Amino acid sequence: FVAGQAGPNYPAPVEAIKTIQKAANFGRDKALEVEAAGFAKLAKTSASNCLIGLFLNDQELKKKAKVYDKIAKDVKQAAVLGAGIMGGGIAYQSASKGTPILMKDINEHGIEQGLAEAAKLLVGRVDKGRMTPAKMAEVLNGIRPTLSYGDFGNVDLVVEAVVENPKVKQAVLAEVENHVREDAILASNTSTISISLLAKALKRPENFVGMHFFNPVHMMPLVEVIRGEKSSDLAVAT
Amino acid sequence: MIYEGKAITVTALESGIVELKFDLKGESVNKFNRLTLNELRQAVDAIKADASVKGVIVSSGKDVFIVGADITEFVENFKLPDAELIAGNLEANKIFSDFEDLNVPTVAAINGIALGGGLEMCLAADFRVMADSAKIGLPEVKLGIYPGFGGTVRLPRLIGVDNAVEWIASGKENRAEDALKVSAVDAVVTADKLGAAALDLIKRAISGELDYKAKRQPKLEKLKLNAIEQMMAFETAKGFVAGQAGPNYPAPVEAIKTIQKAANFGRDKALEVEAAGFAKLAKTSASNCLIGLFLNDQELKKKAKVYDKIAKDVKQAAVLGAGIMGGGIAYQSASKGTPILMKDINEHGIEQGLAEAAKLLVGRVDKGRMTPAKMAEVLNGIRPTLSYGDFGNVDLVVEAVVENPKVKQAVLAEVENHVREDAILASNTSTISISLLAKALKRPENFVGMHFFNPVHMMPLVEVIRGEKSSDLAVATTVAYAKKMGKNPIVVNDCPGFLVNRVLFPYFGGFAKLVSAGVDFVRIDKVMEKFGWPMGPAYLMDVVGIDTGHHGRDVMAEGFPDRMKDDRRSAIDALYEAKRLGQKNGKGFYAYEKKLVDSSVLEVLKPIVYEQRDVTDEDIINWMMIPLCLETVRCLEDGIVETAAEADMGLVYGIGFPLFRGGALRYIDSIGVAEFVALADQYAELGALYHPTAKLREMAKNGQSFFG
Ligand SMILES: NC(=O)c1ccc[n+]([C@@H]2O[C@H](COP(=O)([O-])OP(=O)(O)OC[C@H]3O[C@@H](n4cnc5c(N)ncnc54)[C@H](O)[C@@H]3O)[C@@H](O)[C@H]2O)c1
Ligand SMILES: NC(=O)c1ccc[n+]([C@@H]2O[C@H](COP(=O)([O-])OP(=O)(O)OC[C@H]3O[C@@H](n4cnc5c(N)ncnc54)[C@H](O)[C@@H]3O)[C@@H](O)[C@H]2O)c1
Repeated sequence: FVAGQAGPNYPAPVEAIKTIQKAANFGRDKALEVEAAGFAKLAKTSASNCLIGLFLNDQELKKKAKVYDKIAKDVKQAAVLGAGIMGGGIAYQSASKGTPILMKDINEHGIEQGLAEAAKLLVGRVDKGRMTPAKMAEVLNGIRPTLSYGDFGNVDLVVEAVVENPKVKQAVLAEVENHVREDAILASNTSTISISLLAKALKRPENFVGMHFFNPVHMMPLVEVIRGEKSSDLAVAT
Repeated sequence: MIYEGKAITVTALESGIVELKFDLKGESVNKFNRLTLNELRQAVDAIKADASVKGVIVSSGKDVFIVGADITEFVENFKLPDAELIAGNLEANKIFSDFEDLNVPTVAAINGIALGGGLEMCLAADFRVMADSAKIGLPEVKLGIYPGFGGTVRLPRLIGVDNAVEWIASGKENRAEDALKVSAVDAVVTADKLGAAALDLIKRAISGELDYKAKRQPKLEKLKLNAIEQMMAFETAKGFVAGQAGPNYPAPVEAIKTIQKAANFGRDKALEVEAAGFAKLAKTSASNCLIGLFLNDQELKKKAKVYDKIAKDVKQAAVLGAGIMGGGIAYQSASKGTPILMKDINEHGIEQGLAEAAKLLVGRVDKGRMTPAKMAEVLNGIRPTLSYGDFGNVDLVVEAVVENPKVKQAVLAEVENHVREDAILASNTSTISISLLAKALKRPENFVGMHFFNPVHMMPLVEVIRGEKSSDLAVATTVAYAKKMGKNPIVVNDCPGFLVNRVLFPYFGGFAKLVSAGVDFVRIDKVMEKFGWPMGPAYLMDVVGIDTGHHGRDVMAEGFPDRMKDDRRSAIDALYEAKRLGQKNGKGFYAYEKKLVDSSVLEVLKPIVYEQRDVTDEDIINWMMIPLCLETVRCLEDGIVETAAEADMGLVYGIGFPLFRGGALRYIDSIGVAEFVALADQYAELGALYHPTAKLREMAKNGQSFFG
């Protein structure tokens, strides 16, 4: 079972079994001798020190992370400019964790697709026994659809999910910076367009950075925080 | 061909099999009128002689299969003497019986809706094939009667006593899936394949594969149940229905008592029991009343087609409020498929709105009545907001702001600047004039009144108030948007109290007088709830709230001083001045800790008890009904409700008028327009609220009635 879901590359998983398999007829003493014997064998394997290195790198990361939290602001009101694929996903993740996120779009049909897939996910688990409907409601209440920037009055961070087009993105982001606060942080989700370029449109590029999510937004872990030449430390930290 | 009528065509087919199709040329649907019964009669006698016949397949040429006969013919038939009516069914059932005793395999191809006699027709056959997109049922009880064409005889023996009692006592339609489970149908197939389904089945019966003689036997003999089992099977059924229907509707229970008698008889004697009871129910002073509602319904539908010619669909609704009424209106709108906005000045407001709007959907999901996938859709339609930024494409707005003319004018006016010009505005006020709140807008033409009730998701009625500056399109749009939310809209001209409220208080006036007359209110509402009312006058004042019934009184006073003014102190005042405010406060006529009689009220109602006049029950009924009815009469003469049918249905949905009585106006007809006038003079010593009108007295002389 393990060999088919782990791979011949990870010795530890299988060695643990072989160990228990040998001491299957011994007492505690002889069992311990089999335990330590295998422990030494794994402590020298190449997969060991590497996995150990991963966690070794994890610590350094969390340490750097703590440096950000010293100036980072807690977005108590998020907002995304889009829906459907990426827009809806970003609106989902934000709500699923406890962050009222807005869903702005130029057409009603767009907001439809956004809420559509954002619903198939929650219900997709309730119809299996993994989430309480009471929770599905809370999540669906955090997401607030809109066709105007009238509710962006208190957004702490905006994520642009508009189509890949520098010309367009500049007109959009610029239009948003007029409604949002001045301390508010803007962000782009582009994957093939320069941030430093999309930043020359804003009148306050300091509060602009890059937040690159992946497809699907609710499955992929990584979220690159791109820093433009005009980006500030606070913008990135946030 | 073998036979050819104007509603039935019997065409021959392969292997001797012959098809009997129900196709009423000229009309849209099929139904057992006087003609069809005669043509089917000849059709059977034709197949009964044709020796080349090897099987019969009953089909339908129209969309639906076979629905109930014309409602108009029903009334005409339910006036004939009991002896003549029984003979009408005794000979009717004979027709279907002959098709049943036909020495040849018979199968029905239910392609579409098969209700009332339609299903009874199929029951006569041996086998039954149904299209998955069809529905079958016996909605006979929806009129105060039960299956008269052998329904109460063949169904119980085909699908079992219990299942039969349900299908009959409820009169609900049944989907394809459920129809097969109870064996009401023998097989379900796609629409296109329904044809061969019948043909293939016939051949498998003729050859002997499917013993049709044995499958037909069950409904030609006594029930299979034990005597002991029968005792329970019926008594429990009776006890169940009687506890969820009420002693006011005979049909539901009579059906059971019928099946209970024929529980040991064959088809013949069973039919004798069916017809016997059918005649008994056809004469009840409840049956024709329910039938009256069916008529009023048809009148509303025809008028409905009028508004549906100038009403723009509301693909984007929006309400200015939340919490109680605002949240409800936002719920109903979304629950039916209409993205509705929720505007509010403070965030806490939107909180309450979405709160209760959530406890409703989740309230059903946690019971197995709604899919979470649906709960999401509904919660996605509701779009909270604190600004008018999203009102750019709203087709209709409903104001749920607190009762305050000054405020409502500032709000509505502010909205008209953001919404389009063709957009329709509306008010949900219950104690404020629309014509007054309309003088603030620069386009009063697009302004009307949409009055919902509490709770918004429970109450059916939705009055469509029309201001002096209101347009026909504005009204029509509101009606359609109301009907689309699964409601029952009825246009009402702007006036203090409108329709429901204008009749509710004069009704409460009789209550106030009773209390002041030393009449125990606990007894009063016990006679009213027995009369048919869901909740008695007293217990009703608590549900609505004394503080509410008090303000509403003042509104009706300044509105109709000539007959609705009062200078004395009623029990309504004794409570408002005793911090007692109803169910919300936990203190009214009863104590609400769920409904107890507390003697701590006697010390408060003393200042109201004037005389100590004696009184029976029949009096209480008149001390209450006379005012309500007479007022309804005025709401028709003065020119408020366009018709009499709409007038009654307005109460049937709003105040919850006893269904087995038809309504306020029809109630007068039940007792007689002329006799009612005399009933008004006997208690005329109680004010103008008990004095008939010059028009009510006149029509009482000509013998005319409201629904003649
Ligand atoms: N292929 C992928 O799935 C993928 C992978 C990685 C990154 N991305 C990033 O995602 C973004 C594109 O998002 P998508 O995949 O949902 O595209 P999409 O075409 O699926 O959806 C575009 C949405 O943006 C809305 N929109 C467009 N212009 C708008 C404006 N001016 N204001 C408001 N709403 C507007 C549209 O109405 C629509 O709802 C890009 O930045 C792209 O680099 C996509
Ligand atoms: N007794 C009842 O329950 C009952 C029965 C019938 C009809 N009504 C009608 O219902 C209405 C009262 O509504 P309610 O029960 O929600 O009152 P409420 O006091 O419970 O709630 C008022 C809500 O309206 C919001 N509001 C106030 N002014 C606003 C504005 N300008 N724009 C947007 N939102 C605004 C408030 O923030 C609040 O959320 C009245 O018209 C009343 O006649 C009530």
